[PDB]
Amino acid sequence: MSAQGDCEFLVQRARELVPQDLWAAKAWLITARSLYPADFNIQYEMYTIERNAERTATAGRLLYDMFVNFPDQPVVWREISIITSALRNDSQDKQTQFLRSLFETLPGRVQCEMLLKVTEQCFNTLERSEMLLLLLRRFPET
Amino acid sequence: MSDIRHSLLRRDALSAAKEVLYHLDIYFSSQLQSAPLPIVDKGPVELLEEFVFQVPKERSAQPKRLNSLQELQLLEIMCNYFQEQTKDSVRQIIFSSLFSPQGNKADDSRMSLLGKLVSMAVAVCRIPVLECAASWLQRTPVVYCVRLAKALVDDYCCLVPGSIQTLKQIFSASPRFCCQFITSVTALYDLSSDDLIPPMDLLEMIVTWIFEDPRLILITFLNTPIAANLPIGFLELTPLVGLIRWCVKAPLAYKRKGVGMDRDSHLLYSKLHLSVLQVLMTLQLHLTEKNLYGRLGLILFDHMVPLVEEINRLADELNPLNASQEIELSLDRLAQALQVAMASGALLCTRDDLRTLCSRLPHNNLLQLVIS
Amino acid sequence: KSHQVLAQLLDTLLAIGTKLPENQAIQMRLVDVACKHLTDTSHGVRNKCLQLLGNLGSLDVQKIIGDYFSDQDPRVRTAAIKAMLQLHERGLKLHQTIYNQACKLL
Repeated sequence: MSAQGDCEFLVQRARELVPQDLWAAKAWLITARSLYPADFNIQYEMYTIERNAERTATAGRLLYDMFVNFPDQPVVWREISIITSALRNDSQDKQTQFLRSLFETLPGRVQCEMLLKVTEQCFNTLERSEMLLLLLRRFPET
Repeated sequence: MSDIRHSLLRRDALSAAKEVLYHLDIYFSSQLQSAPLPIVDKGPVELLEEFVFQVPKERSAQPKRLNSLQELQLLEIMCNYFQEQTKDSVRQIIFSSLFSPQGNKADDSRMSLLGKLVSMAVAVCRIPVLECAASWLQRTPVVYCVRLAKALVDDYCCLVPGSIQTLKQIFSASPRFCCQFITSVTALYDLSSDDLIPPMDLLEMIVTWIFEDPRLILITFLNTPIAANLPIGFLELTPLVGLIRWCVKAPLAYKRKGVGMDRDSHLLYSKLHLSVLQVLMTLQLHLTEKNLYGRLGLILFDHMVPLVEEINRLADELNPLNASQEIELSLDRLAQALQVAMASGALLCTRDDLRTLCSRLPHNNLLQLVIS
Repeated sequence: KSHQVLAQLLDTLLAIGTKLPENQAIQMRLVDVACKHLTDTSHGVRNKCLQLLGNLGSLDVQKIIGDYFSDQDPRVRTAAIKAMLQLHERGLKLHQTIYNQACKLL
């Protein structure tokens, strides 16, 4: 009803049985009111971080809301940027292609928007140059 | 009409059905535009009974030709005519007598013929008949429609091995029929017998419905407001809570009082319940900003109370040790469905309706937490 | 440049790879460079490259080895078949498509 702590406890319990009881995961991550946004940190992110088709849409729409509410998750953008340099080889091998697809599964515009935060704080010369090149490629007049 | 039925019954070798269809189309040409809903006209009911059920306006009358092969040929010709009639009037007159009462002496044979003809028409890709089948339960009795649809589904899948894929393809091509079959599936999923437990083909059909029939459910919800405890049949395709409660409690209720089929399929039943819950949550998310109205909130119409009562009846005898997990899962699934439905904004009460309904629900930690 | 030295160096690379089977990245580098020198005109170089592909390989490699069932030099063909056999012995599940290729070689 309105017991936000009970909602968080139910979300945690559903996360505990997430590998088996997937119905409670959907019912808890999509449970409005109470500690809904508080529970949308590992429940929704689990679908977002999944290797299935969920990452195509959930990560490009639900992770953006979390980033707006709290922009503290830059690991995905950094990992994608690192994998991008090494993704130009072993195309015939299935593992390299799978890793490259997992890195690039997120939308290009969403990935650039998320990595703009790292770009502003890119103290490293190589990181700053890579960020500037990515910004120029995405938008030549930026 | 007795005279028209007798006149059209002659020449059963692919000519009687054509004449009957022509006469019915001539009679109901205005009816095709006035109100082409799934209703049975008493004028062409006798013709349909005579040319298909081998029974004229009198129940004890002489059958048309020798029946059997001649009756089969007439049924095939009538199905071909109705599918190509391009009007819902003829198909509705032919098929609607199966479950919607007609108040006729020969209404039982006419109903059997209409059920066979509707099954053929669905298999003969007669889109108007399948589309009107959704409207059939909107104002006619729902129990009879559910029974007829369940019988047709069982004939397609259980009796005919491998034809279930054709039924799923038709349901994809006729989403109105697929949505109308959700209530029939829920009625046939009481877990009181082995057939009540869905098979692998039934699971595939359910997956197909979850993928496609949800759009039909949303379209129906947009067509008319979501009413709470509608007249005799709404056919809203929202029996998710009852189906989930039955499927989760299948290895418990079935074992309490066949039992082995539901007990060994605990993983399959859980997967089907999870898929149904996911489909219901997706539908609720789609029908969340849409004008789905309040008042009712969760789609129960007292079916949640019947499911809770059914679970509680078996929850005291042999459930606490053998299948306590199944009962807990059923209660949690019902509460989760209620909460997710309230998450769409339809249920404008965090604990008012919950205290009104969920207070009498059985004991479950997950369900109690979800409710409160 | 020379073919004998190239074949002997491929033998050395095979020895190093067999000395470090738990190392993965090393074996991917080794199979890549074996594929690179797999088109040499010397049958010995192709033999050693196929031996590398047989002893070392992800478990694509079957197609690469399968391509050399039609090699003009018979001993390169034997080396390719032995490489596929050694891949199978290492635990790889060969494809049914190898059956028709082997049937021609009988």
